[PDB]
Amino acid sequence: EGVEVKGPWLDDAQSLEEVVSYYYRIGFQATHLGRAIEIWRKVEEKRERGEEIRVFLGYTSNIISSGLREIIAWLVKEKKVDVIVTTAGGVEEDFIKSLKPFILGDWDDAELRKKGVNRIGNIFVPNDRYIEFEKYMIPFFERVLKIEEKLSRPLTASEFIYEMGRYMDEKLGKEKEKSVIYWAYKNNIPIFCPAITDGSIGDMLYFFKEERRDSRLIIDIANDIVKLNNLAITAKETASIILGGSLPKHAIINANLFRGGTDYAIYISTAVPKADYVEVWGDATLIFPILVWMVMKAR
Amino acid sequence: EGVEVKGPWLDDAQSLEEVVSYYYRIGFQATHLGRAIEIWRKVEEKRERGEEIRVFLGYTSNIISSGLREIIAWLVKEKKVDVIVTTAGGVEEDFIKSLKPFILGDKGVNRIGNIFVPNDRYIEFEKYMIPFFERVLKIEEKLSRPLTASEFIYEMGRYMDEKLGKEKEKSVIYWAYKNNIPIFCPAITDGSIGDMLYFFKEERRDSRLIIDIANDIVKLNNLAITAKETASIILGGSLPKHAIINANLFRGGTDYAIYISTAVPWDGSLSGAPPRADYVEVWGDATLIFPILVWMVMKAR
Amino acid sequence: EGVEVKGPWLDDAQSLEEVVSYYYRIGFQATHLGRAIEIWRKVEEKRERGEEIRVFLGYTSNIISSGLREIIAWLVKEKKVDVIVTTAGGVEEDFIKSLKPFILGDWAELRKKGVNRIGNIFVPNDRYIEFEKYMIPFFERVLKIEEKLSRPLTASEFIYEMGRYMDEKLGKEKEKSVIYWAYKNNIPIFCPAITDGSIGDMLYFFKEERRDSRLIIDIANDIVKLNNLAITAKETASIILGGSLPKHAIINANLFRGGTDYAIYISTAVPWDGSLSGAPPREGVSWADYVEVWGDATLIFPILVWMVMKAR
Amino acid sequence: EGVEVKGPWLDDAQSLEEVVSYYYRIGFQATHLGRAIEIWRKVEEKRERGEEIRVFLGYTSNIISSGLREIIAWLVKEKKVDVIVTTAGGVEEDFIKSLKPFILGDWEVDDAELRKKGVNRIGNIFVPNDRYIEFEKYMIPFFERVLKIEEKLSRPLTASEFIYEMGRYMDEKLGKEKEKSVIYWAYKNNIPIFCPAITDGSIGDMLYFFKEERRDSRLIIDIANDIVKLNNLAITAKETASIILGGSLPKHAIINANLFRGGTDYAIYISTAVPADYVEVWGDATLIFPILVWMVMKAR
Ligand SMILES: NC(=O)c1ccc[n+]([C@@H]2O[C@H](COP(=O)([O-])OP(=O)(O)OC[C@H]3O[C@@H](n4cnc5c(N)ncnc54)[C@H](O)[C@@H]3O)[C@@H](O)[C@H]2O)c1
Ligand SMILES: NC(=O)c1ccc[n+]([C@@H]2O[C@H](COP(=O)([O-])OP(=O)(O)OC[C@H]3O[C@@H](n4cnc5c(N)ncnc54)[C@H](O)[C@@H]3O)[C@@H](O)[C@H]2O)c1
Repeated sequence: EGVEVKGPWLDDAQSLEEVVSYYYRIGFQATHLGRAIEIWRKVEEKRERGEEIRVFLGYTSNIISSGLREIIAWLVKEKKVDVIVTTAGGVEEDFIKSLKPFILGDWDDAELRKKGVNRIGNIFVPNDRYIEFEKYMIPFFERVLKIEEKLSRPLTASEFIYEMGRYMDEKLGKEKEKSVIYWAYKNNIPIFCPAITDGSIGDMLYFFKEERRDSRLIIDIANDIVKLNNLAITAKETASIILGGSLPKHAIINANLFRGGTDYAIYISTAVPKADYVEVWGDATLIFPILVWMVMKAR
Repeated sequence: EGVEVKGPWLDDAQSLEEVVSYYYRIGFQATHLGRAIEIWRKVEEKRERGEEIRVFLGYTSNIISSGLREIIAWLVKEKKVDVIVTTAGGVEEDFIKSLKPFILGDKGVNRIGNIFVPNDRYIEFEKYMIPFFERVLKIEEKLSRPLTASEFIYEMGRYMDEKLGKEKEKSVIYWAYKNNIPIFCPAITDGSIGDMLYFFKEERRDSRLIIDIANDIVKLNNLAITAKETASIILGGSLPKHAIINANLFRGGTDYAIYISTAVPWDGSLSGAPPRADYVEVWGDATLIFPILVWMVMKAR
Repeated sequence: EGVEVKGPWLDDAQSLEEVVSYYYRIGFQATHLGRAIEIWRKVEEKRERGEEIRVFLGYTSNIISSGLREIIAWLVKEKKVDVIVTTAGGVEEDFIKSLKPFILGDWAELRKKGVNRIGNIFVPNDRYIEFEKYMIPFFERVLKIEEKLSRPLTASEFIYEMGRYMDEKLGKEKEKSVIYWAYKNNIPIFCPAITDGSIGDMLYFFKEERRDSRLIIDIANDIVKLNNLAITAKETASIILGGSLPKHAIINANLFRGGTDYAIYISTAVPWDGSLSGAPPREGVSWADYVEVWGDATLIFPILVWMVMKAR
Repeated sequence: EGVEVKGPWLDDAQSLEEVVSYYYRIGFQATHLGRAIEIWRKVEEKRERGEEIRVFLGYTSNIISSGLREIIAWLVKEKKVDVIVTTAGGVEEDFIKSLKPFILGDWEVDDAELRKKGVNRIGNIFVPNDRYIEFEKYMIPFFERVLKIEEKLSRPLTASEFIYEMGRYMDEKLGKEKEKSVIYWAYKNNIPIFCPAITDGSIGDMLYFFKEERRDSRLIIDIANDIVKLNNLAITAKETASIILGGSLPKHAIINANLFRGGTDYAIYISTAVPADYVEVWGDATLIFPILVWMVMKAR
């Protein structure tokens, strides 16, 4: 006799946490979210007992476009993860949100182009967000170039993003305290982004280089692979928490290839594709807040 | 809308419900679940002031295969919905679960995703269905007319009441019979009930046990027409989503709609058709979405 | 070793059929379509040599809404399938298309204009008004037949009589109709929820205006009918477009014989097991002629049918 | 009120091409594929009559894993596209396939047995381990050549120059099999291949061993100067067309490069991700793309 499939009886359940504790028994994806909760509960309890599991967190730009950005930022502030891989949008949107917020719209594209509003699903980014971002990135580019001139070597993408967090601390106010990039800098959590020029930052850098005839500002990706892979190899155990697919999933999986794979994995994805590995199929905005709370906060 | 996109800061949030209270301003599907909570809350307060809103609840068999069955039954027990349309699996698996439970999976075992239904579940179901068929035929001879599918399912709850003990009180069919909530299922013979009916008819050379579907369209369509307002809560696609939407065309459309499904429209399908500030679709597995939605509507404050 | 993954070289490929003959070694869903072509070619050749394989064809309403309607009708005309299971829309829209065509639109004020939208397909309201002029006399014939026999028709008998009605009342248009050719060629069409659509809508009006409770459509006796068709066959094959009731009914019927002997499933629904998984078309079977092709049938099915039936 | 929804009648239709010529009026995704055929025929016919339309081709690694690799290579050989954006897998699997083919993973093998045998599984496609050993045989000397070029120029190569040099290297060291390679024909036809995350894959894995064992930090792959090259190719064009298979970095990069000019002038997207010179065909590109290319480029 195996585990009985049963949902919560709502006359007896006393909290939403209690409802969610039944998810491992509900079946389908609820069962997967239930398994994810208690895979991460091990890793977190094991970490708090001084056991070394290096936690790799990967996400695509939609994660940062959404309100999950604040949950990611908290995870980094509280040192719940050790290594981040994301996309160009995952970096720049975290910075931009520290300047002006994104706005909830509705999933009239011709009107949006006329009004200069960038739409991400049902989330709107007005044009002045990118102008404000340029005001900060152009001086950041000059600083990166001077650092490279002083070092006589290019910065890697992760060093670039590390320097971004240092730059955020110097130039921004209280808004930086909900920033992933800021807390990664403060807690020395590297952020890898092998395609950091594929977005607004790259567009900024295009104008900087076109205006100033610069070819000396270099972003290297060859030396980050050593840094990322070594972080997986030198760990006694690794865990993978990957939201979405694309470059971050592939990079984290590929990095853990060398040590024979990650030792624990939680995948959350809408892309149709032991007890220590699970994928939850669904939108991370629905799933991730419940997962984090049940692992980090639930009593 | 125009609200700033923002997630909860977990240094401040006190409970999971407060976390979920941010969903409307999180973006993507979280925003859709946030709007679904607002919609059903609005309908549920209006019902509690005595405002007539006829709630049509539709779901496919996978909902009943999952632990959501207990949540559906509670919603039926507490009269949160007025009309049910489901599929054959949605009916017969609710009965079967009141005899033996489904087993969580990764020898004659029926697998539904990661859910196991061992063969003795259906063997036990037949021990109840064969006498029930005899009762249905005896009813139809007494009435000199066939039972419609909803009448057949109502009679199935009465039979559950007489023949079963405690475990019927987690059952959707039982509570629908107890509360006189009609369950429509115009393809009731599509699964296990059909299989044993097949055995029943071969065994007794019977062609007199008739299940009519022509008269339930009057019953279901009139339930949509006669109400002042209707609300449509639909899990999945297929026959139930189509029947509830089709029934509500006779009144010009439902007044509130919450659809939860994993299907998409680009195959052109009903299951993927969109819900048309009182209409919303949440894309995802209902076993993840529905318990959050019901709790925040029926028990959050 | 094994089959080398390889696409056609377009300096050498002479025809689209030659391009498609590479699909089995292209990988992903293209490999599955290649396997589906091989499976149905096998079934069709065995049938043409006199071996008995009862072919079950299932499809959802969308198949008939789309231009696949003409391809299904040709399959039924040529008796490439023996049994059909569909939904209410799959029946009624085939009849309607014999009266007035569906119109190509785009994927929302159509409601005041009285235009029903199915994806990027438009059905103007006069299609249903015209359909009603035919259904009301048909309902009256159905009632007379049921009074004559003192028994109700099943859905399959109802649909068979619909085809006889089309033969009597229509001209050349019926020659593109699934319902006409199924009646004409003695191919049963099962539809266990035939009231869930426009037929049921007009039956509601017919029942309301006449205060009728006597027009009965039975579903309990077709399951004997449908299940015996699967049991008595020496072999069966299941070609199923989409999900819902038709997929479940054909698989459920074939449970009684230990599962179908050949299966080709085409659906946009992502099975739990995987889009590339073996298991999806292997369900309900108890024993390598099983394949699922993931995608829109309007893309896949015309290629499959041509390569199986017409490519030389 | 418009076009009548109608499929082909198989008593009349004489060819598969004739069957596919009904796709525009079949509805759903068939209609989108018919529209994609019309759009690309328009682009191609304009190009054949001298009109400047810069064609950006984007695809993810699954495209090159599959048999579509031969079709992409033909498009590049015949100069049907002007700019390529792909991923690391899209680059390195094209090179590997010129060494040893990929194998159809037709049977059911559990991944534990696959890993014992050293077989990498990509969907239903198998890459046996000796493919990567043979790849390393060629990539280590290529790394050494790249470093010498960098020392010679006193500057790093960008990713697109790296891939261009990969094509030159293929032409020097490989035989007839290179004639079915995207990288080779892009080099011969001076078609740039952009890949802003070229180290996230097998090339990156071998560079790791190269750098780790040689304590090298001098071999650089720059991406800052490629965004200039790519964006200029879109801004300097009179008109642009985008043909994008799948999502990920290539789709984002091509859309981003066309942002400055108000977007591409024609777009054909083919993807499985759930979202009149612009169309998306929802489905597997291995099903759709061979039909689209034949009907655009060869159906007469
Ligand atoms: N036009 C209409 O959709 C229409 C009209 C009248 C009646 N109805 C009624 O709607 C009810 C429910 O719809 P249904 O059962 O016909 O199917 P459905 O619309 O519920 O679709 C079921 C599944 O079929 C698959 N599918 C749909 N289109 C596909 C395609 N082009 N290619 C591949 N797979 C595809 C998908 O997995 C989908 O989830 C039925 O009772 C039917 O009679 C529908
Ligand atoms: N569970 C079983 O194995 C079983 C048993 C007996 C009978 N049946 C019969 O199976 C037939 C066909 O199945 P059906 O009509 O119940 O549904 P279906 O298989 O037609 O599913 C239709 C749609 O439901 C949606 N869906 C499925 N699971 C979902 C989930 N967890 N959350 C959200 N959306 C979800 C999908 O988008 C899908 O396209 C019915 O006639 C039923 O009686 C099923």
